[PDB]
Amino acid sequence: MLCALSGEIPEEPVVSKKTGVLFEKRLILKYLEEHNNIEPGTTEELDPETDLLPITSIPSLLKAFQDEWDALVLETYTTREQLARVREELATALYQHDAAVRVIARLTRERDEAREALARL
Amino acid sequence: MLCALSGEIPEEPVVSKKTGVLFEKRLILKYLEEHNNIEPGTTEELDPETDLLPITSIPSLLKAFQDEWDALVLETYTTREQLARVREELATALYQHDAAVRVIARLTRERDEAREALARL
Repeated sequence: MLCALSGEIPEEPVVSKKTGVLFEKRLILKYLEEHNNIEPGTTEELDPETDLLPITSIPSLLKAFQDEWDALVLETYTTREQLARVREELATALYQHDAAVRVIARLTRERDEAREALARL
Repeated sequence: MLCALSGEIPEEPVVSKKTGVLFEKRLILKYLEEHNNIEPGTTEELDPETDLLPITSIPSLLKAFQDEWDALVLETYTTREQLARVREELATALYQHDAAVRVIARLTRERDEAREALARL
């Protein structure tokens, strides 16, 4: 009974129709605003096609809200940093693979030239 | 002027001493709790070594808090999904590069065998 987007208990839970995954209504709608498709599912989904489901000191409460906000901001930051680093590594690997493809082509051409010269006797 | 962890105007801004980067005090302290070093800097940072710097309607405010939380949660989700996908792509590139290196070795051996066979004639 956890939202697949937030990992929390939804207040207005909705289940997809093309998949069986549960979401918080406002979160999945704000996600479909840009993409209009399920998160892993490649197929797009219409808006009225998510089946709905039914079911301390104030300064300290503000402090708790602020602490959770800080945690979310730091998590976003660290995930973006890891993403940037792995993107750099992927670009380096692609560069090296392009170089390897060129040298493979050169070796194939040289090998075939030598084999054809050998077939000539 | 902007915090490097949150991209927001800090109310208690602190600049690092080992680097020249600005942070919100509570955010950088909560970051140093686990790691105890600056975000790009491998070197660790002491806690009293961050130089400090000197200087509506409630339902709508709760709605704004809710919208900001939704935005942060969707950003975290999308960033983690992109991170996983790029990690998969990097692993695929590494496997493909190992295959390319093996093919380079085999092609070099065949090319040299053919060239040596031609050197005999």
